[PDB]
Amino acid sequence: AYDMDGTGAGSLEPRGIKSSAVEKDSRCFKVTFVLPSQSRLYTFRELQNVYTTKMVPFSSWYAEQQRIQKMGGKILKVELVAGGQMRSVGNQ
Amino acid sequence: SLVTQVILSADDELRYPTAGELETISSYLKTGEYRIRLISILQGKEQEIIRLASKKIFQLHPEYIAPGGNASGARQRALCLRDYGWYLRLITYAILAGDKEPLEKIGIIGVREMYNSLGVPIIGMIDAIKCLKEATVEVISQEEEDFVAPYYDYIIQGMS
Amino acid sequence: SIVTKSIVNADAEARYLSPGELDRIKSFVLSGQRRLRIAQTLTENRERIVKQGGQQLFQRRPDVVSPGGNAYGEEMTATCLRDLDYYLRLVTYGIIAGDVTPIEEIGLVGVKEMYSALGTPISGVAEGIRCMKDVACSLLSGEDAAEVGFYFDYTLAAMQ
Amino acid sequence: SIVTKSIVNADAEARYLSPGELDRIKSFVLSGQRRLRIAQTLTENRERIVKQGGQQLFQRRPDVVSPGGNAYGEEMTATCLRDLDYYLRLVTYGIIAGDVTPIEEIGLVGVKEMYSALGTPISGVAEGIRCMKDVACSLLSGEDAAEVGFYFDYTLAAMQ
Amino acid sequence: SIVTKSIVNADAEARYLSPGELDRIKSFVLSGQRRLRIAQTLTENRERIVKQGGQQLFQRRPDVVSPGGNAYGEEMTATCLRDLDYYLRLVTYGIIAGDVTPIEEIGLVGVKEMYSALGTPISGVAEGIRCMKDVACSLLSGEDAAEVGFYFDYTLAAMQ
Amino acid sequence: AAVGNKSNVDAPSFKGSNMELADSGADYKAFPKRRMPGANMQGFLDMAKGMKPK
Amino acid sequence: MQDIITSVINQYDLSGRYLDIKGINQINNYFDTGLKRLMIAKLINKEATNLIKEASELLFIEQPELLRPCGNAFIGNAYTTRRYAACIRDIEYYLRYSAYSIIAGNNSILDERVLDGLKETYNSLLVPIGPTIRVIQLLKEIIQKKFSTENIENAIIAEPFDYLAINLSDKNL
Amino acid sequence: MQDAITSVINAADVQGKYLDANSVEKLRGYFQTGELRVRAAATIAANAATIIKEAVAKSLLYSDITRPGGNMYTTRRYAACIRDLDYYLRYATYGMLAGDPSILDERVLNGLKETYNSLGVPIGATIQAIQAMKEVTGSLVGSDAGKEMGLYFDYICSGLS
Amino acid sequence: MQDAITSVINAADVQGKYLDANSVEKLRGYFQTGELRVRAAATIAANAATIIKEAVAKSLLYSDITRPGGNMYTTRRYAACIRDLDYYLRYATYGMLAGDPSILDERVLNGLKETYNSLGVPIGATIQAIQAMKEVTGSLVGSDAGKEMGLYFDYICSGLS
Amino acid sequence: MQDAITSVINAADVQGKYLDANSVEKLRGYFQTGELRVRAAATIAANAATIIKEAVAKSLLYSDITRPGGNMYTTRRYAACIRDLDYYLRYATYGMLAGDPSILDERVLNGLKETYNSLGVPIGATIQAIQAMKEVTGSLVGSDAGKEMGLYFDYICSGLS
Amino acid sequence: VTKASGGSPVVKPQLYKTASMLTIAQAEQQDRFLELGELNQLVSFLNTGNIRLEIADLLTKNANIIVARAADRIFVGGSAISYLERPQASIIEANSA
Amino acid sequence: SLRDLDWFLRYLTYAIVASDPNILFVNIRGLREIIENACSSAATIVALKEMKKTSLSLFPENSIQKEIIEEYFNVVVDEFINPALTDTIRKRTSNDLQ
Ligand SMILES: CCC1=C(C)/C(=C/C2=NC(=C\c3[nH]c(/C=C4\NC(=O)[C@H](C)[C@H]4CC)c(C)c3CCC(=O)O)/C(CCC(=O)O)=C2C)NC1=O
Ligand SMILES: CCC1=C(C)/C(=C/C2=NC(=C\c3[nH]c(/C=C4\NC(=O)[C@H](C)[C@H]4CC)c(C)c3CCC(=O)O)/C(CCC(=O)O)=C2C)NC1=O
Ligand SMILES: CCC1=C(C)/C(=C/C2=NC(=C\c3[nH]c(/C=C4\NC(=O)[C@H](C)[C@H]4CC)c(C)c3CCC(=O)O)/C(CCC(=O)O)=C2C)NC1=O
Ligand SMILES: CCC1=C(C)/C(=C/C2=NC(=C\c3[nH]c(/C=C4\NC(=O)[C@H](C)[C@H]4CC)c(C)c3CCC(=O)O)/C(CCC(=O)O)=C2C)NC1=O
Ligand SMILES: CCC1=C(C)/C(=C/C2=NC(=C\c3[nH]c(/C=C4\NC(=O)[C@H](C)[C@H]4CC)c(C)c3CCC(=O)O)/C(CCC(=O)O)=C2C)NC1=O
Ligand SMILES: CCC1=C(C)/C(=C/C2=NC(=C\c3[nH]c(/C=C4\NC(=O)[C@H](C)[C@H]4CC)c(C)c3CCC(=O)O)/C(CCC(=O)O)=C2C)NC1=O
Ligand SMILES: CCC1=C(C)/C(=C/C2=NC(=C\c3[nH]c(/C=C4\NC(=O)[C@H](C)[C@H]4CC)c(C)c3CCC(=O)O)/C(CCC(=O)O)=C2C)NC1=O
Ligand SMILES: CCC1=C(C)/C(=C/C2=NC(=C\c3[nH]c(/C=C4\NC(=O)[C@H](C)[C@H]4CC)c(C)c3CCC(=O)O)/C(CCC(=O)O)=C2C)NC1=O
Ligand SMILES: CCC1=C(C)/C(=C/C2=NC(=C\c3[nH]c(/C=C4\NC(=O)[C@H](C)[C@H]4CC)c(C)c3CCC(=O)O)/C(CCC(=O)O)=C2C)NC1=O
Repeated sequence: AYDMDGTGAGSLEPRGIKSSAVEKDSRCFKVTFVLPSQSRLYTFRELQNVYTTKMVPFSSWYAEQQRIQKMGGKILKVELVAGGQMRSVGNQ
Repeated sequence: SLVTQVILSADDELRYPTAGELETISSYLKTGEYRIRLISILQGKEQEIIRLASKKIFQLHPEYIAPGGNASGARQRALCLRDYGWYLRLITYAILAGDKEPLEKIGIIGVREMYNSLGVPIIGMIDAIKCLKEATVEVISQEEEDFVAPYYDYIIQGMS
Repeated sequence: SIVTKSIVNADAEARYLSPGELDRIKSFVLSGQRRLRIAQTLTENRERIVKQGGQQLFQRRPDVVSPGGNAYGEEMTATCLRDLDYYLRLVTYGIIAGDVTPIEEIGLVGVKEMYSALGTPISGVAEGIRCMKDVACSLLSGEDAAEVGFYFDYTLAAMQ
Repeated sequence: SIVTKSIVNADAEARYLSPGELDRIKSFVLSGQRRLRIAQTLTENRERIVKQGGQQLFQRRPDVVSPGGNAYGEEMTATCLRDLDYYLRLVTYGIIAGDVTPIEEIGLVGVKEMYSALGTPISGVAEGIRCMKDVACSLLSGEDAAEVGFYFDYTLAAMQ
Repeated sequence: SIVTKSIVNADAEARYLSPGELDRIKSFVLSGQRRLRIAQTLTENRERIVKQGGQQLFQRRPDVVSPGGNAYGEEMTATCLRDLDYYLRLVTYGIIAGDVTPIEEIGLVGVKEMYSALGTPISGVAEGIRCMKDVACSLLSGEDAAEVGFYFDYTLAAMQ
Repeated sequence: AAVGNKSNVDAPSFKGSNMELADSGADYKAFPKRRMPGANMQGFLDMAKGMKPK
Repeated sequence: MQDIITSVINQYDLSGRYLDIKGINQINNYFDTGLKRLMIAKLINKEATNLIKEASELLFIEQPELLRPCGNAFIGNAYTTRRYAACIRDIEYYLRYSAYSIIAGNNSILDERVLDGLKETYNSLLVPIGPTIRVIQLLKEIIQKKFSTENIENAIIAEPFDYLAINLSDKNL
Repeated sequence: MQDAITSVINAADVQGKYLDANSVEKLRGYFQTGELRVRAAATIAANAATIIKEAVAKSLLYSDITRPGGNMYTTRRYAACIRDLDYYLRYATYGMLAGDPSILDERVLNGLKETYNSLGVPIGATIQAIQAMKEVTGSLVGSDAGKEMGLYFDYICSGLS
Repeated sequence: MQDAITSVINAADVQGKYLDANSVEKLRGYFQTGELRVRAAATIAANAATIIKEAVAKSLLYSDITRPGGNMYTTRRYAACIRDLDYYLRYATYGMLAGDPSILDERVLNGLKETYNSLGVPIGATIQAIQAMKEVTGSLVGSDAGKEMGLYFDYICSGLS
Repeated sequence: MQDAITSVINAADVQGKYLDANSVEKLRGYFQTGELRVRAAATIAANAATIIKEAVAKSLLYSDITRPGGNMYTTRRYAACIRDLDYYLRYATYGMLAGDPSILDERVLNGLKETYNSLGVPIGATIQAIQAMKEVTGSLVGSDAGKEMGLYFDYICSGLS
Repeated sequence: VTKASGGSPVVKPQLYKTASMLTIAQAEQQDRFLELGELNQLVSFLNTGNIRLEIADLLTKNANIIVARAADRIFVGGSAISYLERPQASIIEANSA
Repeated sequence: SLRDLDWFLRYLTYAIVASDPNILFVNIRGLREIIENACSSAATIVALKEMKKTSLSLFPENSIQKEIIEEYFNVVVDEFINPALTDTIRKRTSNDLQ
């Protein structure tokens, strides 16, 4: 279901990205960032634009924001376009 | 450096450094000054060594020095010693931060396409570093040159 | 049915069924007595629901039965009513399953590929199902006509 | 056109254009003199190609113009011929572009959604384009009629 | 070898190895010094043992090398001696293994199917191995010639 | 021409040679008819010259 | 993978017992040759690009067929330079994973990362298994040329290369 | 994935020899039919939907695979057919241009009869659909071009059998 | 295990109908080629050993599967090949007479590619041996008879792939 | 992504009218230069690496961006340049064939100057590299062809500015 | 020894492209019949055809003359063209140019 | 050396018979580097520019065939004197990969 079942350290599925997203979450951000690949010079793949602006969901913004810095990216701006704040029920 | 590899390698698993890794930082920091004492030995012999590198890279490869080769001319040979100076300067960085990243984030990653767009034969540069390692053995005693030996042949492995 | 996709919904989410899902499987099975009565009305009224269904279909779309229409002649007109007997049958399945899941994977998924590949005007067969809907809802009370008509218009929606 | 999608083909593949791609851009531009003559024939024959196009369309599909047909009445039938003037225009674009790329993203992509949403029988408009094709190929030689007719039947294929 | 089939013998019988089996594994390994000397003689005498082996083979069987023979011409005669180099090699294996088990599953099992399917006279290749045997036993003393010749004649027996 | 003239006896076919022209050698199998040595085998061909003449 | 140590510890865990002295004697034999296992590895990094070059010429000097057309058997030997480029690349791997496996003192890294599917992969591309194994031991003799006056480094160098040889064989006996 | 030129170059290369008179003799034979294959592939591209509509209506339209219980009953299952028949008419067009059926078994035939047995698709009705589809394809492209396009249809039918 | 007549009778029987004009139309087509298949199967029986000797010498005789380490090195392993190639040339003869490749997958193809992977037999060299064996078979029986016998060889090569 | 013919068809279509004399007048002007553009794109494909090697050595080879501290010091950073300059010489070749610079801003210009500011890439040295690359391109393709290929280089330099 | 096996399917690695070849594959990968532009692609290289083929035979026929005239330039020591060995596979033949 | 002066005549006469010069490009890119130690490279560029000078003896120039085969010779000889491509590397993300 959601990503906070009871998993933490020392648990059977591997220790990973745990987001505070509810059941079928409907909140999503509008993020903007550059993310240079830092791996094209030994792979020699084709090049793709690294400056992107896209709507990521609340269910997986934290994983994406945690990963964009993994590969040296810089986050220029993020906002919560869709969803409420301090909302107990209704994020579903 | 080596601590940076442990912080990074422990960070993609979302955990603190384990028992073995903290050895790898602790043992690295206890051998600290000996890298510091060693790099000052090499910095005082940079004019020592690159003069000896130009000895054998060109008696081995007179193709490059001759008229028509890339290194023909004064100003082409002028930077020729500069590339030795930057490489030797990079190795002092690698000898200090006890790993290969300063030899890899600089110098190694994409070096062939740099030289291939310059006309420098990439095989000749491999012998240049091999020449440079051959030159460092004379101004260095047997104790500490095998400390610096594995940092040289990584460059040769990186260039092939 | 409502039972099978309320399961496969909670199946994918790695969880059991909520009260919202189990108070409706409960609410559906107590509804099961009333569903079989509704499907029992359409079961042995297919003679009138189909034949009067194709009644208004030809009066509203004489092109499809006129010479050049897809259902022209004694042959195609028989198959012209055969499909209405199919879709009237699937509505009896959807009423008993409490969902258009039987109607979904039979007669709806990829229906435009079939009828486009048969030369049949897909809008024409949509007009046929609407004519059957007025005959079907005329056979039942208001509480039932909000269901039996309810499954036809879903078939109307997916058929265009 | 053949020039733009031979580029975007080789664009996606991270490569330049092969001889197979550049001997056809070459072969297409030498064909360009003959293409403008063919499109020039259909350009100022739209009065006959459209009006005789709707000639056979109503004789073959009197339902669409009869009372109840979609194109019923003096001031529609006018729009009934307007669409044929559209599709006859796009064929002139495809002949000069050497491809149905102009016809693809104009009048073909999502055409079934429009005509289904307008109540028009999409099979009927397909019959109209076929009637225009016999008038168009009757205006040109055999070497040209294998082209001008060639773009109509593609429009016939995508329009059903 | 004698070690592997003295095991698989006692393996099948659900028992360990008797003194009759273990006083011969013992007797074989003390024989191992003398076996390597014998195989060492045939190892770098293959130039003479093979070339003189095919010497007497053609003098005794000129049909196989004459026009129409299987080993006719520069090509087949080279392969004509290649097989003798094979079988001379397997005899060196049998001498060191102390058994024809290496010669059994290589060059002996199903050998008649190969040579019959190659058109080669199997009796002719048997004559070749006999000619190699006289050359081999002429290179060793009497105590050794009772062994090196001993493995050839087993190959002679199975090859007919 | 057949030249079927007379006295077509059967026994005693003799010897000599002629090697008549091929055909149909105008077809097109993709593989040759195979040989043997090369690489791995120049040693023994040169060396079967030794006994070739015997 | 598993080194000599972890392979030893799994040996005693399966039986669920602590490490006795026979277990520790196996670990001590690694710790003695462990310092000798490195300059074997350090010599390989200094001699890596060379040792592949002597292996190739020593290979094709005996297998000239590998540099020739394949015959109609569409077989992958070093026919073309595209074939030759990738075919030298395999000698990279056999020297590499046999270099780690010298340091681990155990062939656990070999079979799971080299042997598993090796006959699978070569049977697909029709690659020589015979010459492929012979080049593996041309490297072994070439590496043992350097450490030759004594003979306890020789058994260390032989163990990885000998393991690939026995395992890539279709078993004749 | 080899055409006639690729197969000719492969066999001439696999023996390490140049392109002799026999190898170029077949290549000239392929270039002679190069004009026929494009026009054959031209009309087949135009009448792709019409050919498949003609084959199914002529072979398996009204048989009881079409009725309930038959292998083609539901609309998803019927729609899979014309999707499925499109590949046979499409890949056969590729073989007709390349002049070599290597693309068929590379991308169509392998795991095909083993897949229909899994789904329970009737191989008997499938081949007759392709046979009927081969019959209409000879209508459009002509006789000899139909002989060429027809030569790859039964190749599919043979291996799919 | 069905021939052309068995397959025609099965399809005509499986619908419960008699042998109409279309079923007998194919049967007449099979009886026309009945004279060709026997003479094709006649010469193949005569030159069975000669055909297999020609194929192996033309495809995989001197390749390094033949040398040590290759898949065909030992005499037991070499002898298994010509035993193995005999079935392909033999069962293909049965398919050529029966006019239906049902016997091949019934008795040859099933568990075959799954068996060679177990033994480690190279499927690549196997198909080229059968392709070369198909090439010599077209030499003996002629062109059209080679087209018939060749039609079942690649059926083996397709499924064995 | 429109060529000269696509742009002419779009403007003539966007008013719903046929291709009059003015629309075909430009199309004839494009077909006249069709022979020049292919030969221009021919030699540029041949001397792609040579042109980029000439531009960097003539514009920014020895400047202190090349020396420690500048934004092209490290080998990854130097290698990114010739990778980066390859697109400018490549996409300019596409604009020279298509006769319309729509592909440049579609696939190169948008988010480009906004990207170099993020990385801190000097736009000043970039344009002079393209200007020097434009200068050598006029050497190969000639004067008027250099005028054509040069017309899209400064289009990149203008928008990238 | 490996105690499992994934199987070895027959795979033909790529060797080169041809103009008759890749355009058949490009529309193949997009799941479409080739269009009239690409049908115009496959045709006039076939229309190159015999021009390409005759270039082979005229080049193939005097192959020794092409190779020998290079031998006169950059090989001292008389002819030095004896080491040619045209059949490079050791086959008897099927046919020879 | 005669075997390779052979082969340069070969894939050219496979590139003419094929569509493109691509088969030459794959087998001539890193070729000069591999044989660079047992070969003076300039003793190849002389030999490769002798084949075009010899092969241009065959055709009436400024006819169509003269421009076809000439363009295929300079694809192999000029690209012969050209640095070899760098090896592509596939570094893995986590431990168990290789
Ligand atoms: C590694 C650097 C880093 C940080 C720090 C980070 C923070 C971060 N904190 C979050 C939420 C949150 N953070 C808090 C925290 C707090 N509430 C309080 O009253 C306190 C003041 C505070 C605890 C100290 C809460 C309650 C949420 C949930 C908000 C919501 O559901 O709307 C979220 C939304 C997604 C998720 O949690 O799955 C992110 C991405 N991400 C990163 O990559
Ligand atoms: C920190 C890592 C690093 C390196 C190594 C580097 C190299 C580098 N070498 C260059 C040129 C050159 N390099 C050489 C080199 C040589 N000729 C020989 O015979 C020798 C074997 C070799 C020198 C030891 C020559 C001849 C040129 C000039 C080529 C030309 O412009 O014509 C250039 C162009 C500008 C310049 O000289 O500064 C760069 C950037 N940049 C870097 O950031
Ligand atoms: C259960 C879901 C389902 C449907 C709907 C279905 C339809 C279906 N409709 C068919 C034919 C047909 N359907 C029509 C239908 C029409 N003509 C008109 O004018 C009207 C607009 C329309 C009917 C209201 C005609 C004329 C044919 C015969 C077409 C021909 O013979 O070419 C056929 C081919 C013959 C057959 O096997 O029956 C199928 C399979 N199959 C299914 O499994
Ligand atoms: C360039 C591609 C293209 C097409 C094809 C197109 C069609 C199109 N057809 C229309 C109407 C119409 N089209 C028809 C057509 C027909 N009636 C028949 O019986 C025949 C079967 C058929 C013509 C042969 C009729 C009757 C209307 C008016 C419908 C109404 O008033 O409700 C309209 C709405 C009125 C208008 O804005 O013109 C559009 C936009 N637009 C486009 O951009
Ligand atoms: C280790 C056990 C072993 C043996 C023995 C063996 C034999 C063997 N002999 C062969 C050929 C051959 N063998 C001969 C042999 C002979 N001609 C004569 O006149 C003589 C009687 C006789 C030799 C003394 C000839 C002529 C051929 C070539 C036949 C042909 O080209 O058709 C071949 C096919 C070509 C090759 O791959 O070498 C094999 C595999 N393989 C093995 O693994
Ligand atoms: C880590 C262990 C490991 C190995 C060894 C390995 C091998 C391997 N060798 C390959 C190809 C190849 N390997 C060769 C090798 C040879 N040709 C000969 O004639 C010689 C016998 C031999 C050189 C010794 C050739 C020619 C190919 C290409 C086959 C072709 O495309 O024709 C390929 C396919 C290309 C690719 O790498 O994607 C793989 C995966 N992969 C692995 O993961
Ligand atoms: C390009 C080579 C290729 C082929 C040929 C191919 C076939 C293929 N046919 C399928 C299904 C199917 N195929 C049919 C076909 C038929 N029913 C009949 O009665 C007829 C005899 C026949 C039409 C001629 C049907 C009905 C299904 C759906 C089966 C199901 O839902 O269980 C499926 C299952 C998945 C799907 O359709 O999305 C595949 C993968 N895949 C390939 O990659
Ligand atoms: C097709 C249109 C297009 C362009 C042009 C493009 C550019 C682009 N240039 C980049 C980097 C770069 N670009 C340069 C370029 C230069 N340094 C200088 O001094 C010069 C002025 C200049 C060479 C002319 C350098 C050094 C980097 C690496 C920056 C870094 O590592 O921080 C990057 C970061 C990622 C990567 O290279 O893998 C992108 C995405 N992307 C595109 O999609
Ligand atoms: C069809 C395109 C093509 C070519 C040409 C090619 C060549 C090629 N030449 C090679 C070696 C060689 N090539 C040559 C000689 C020369 N080469 C020349 O182009 C000159 C004419 C001559 C020097 C003047 C020599 C001496 C060797 C042996 C080098 C060594 O021992 O490593 C090798 C390594 C295997 C071998 O020993 O033959 C290849 C793969 N491969 C190809 O796919």
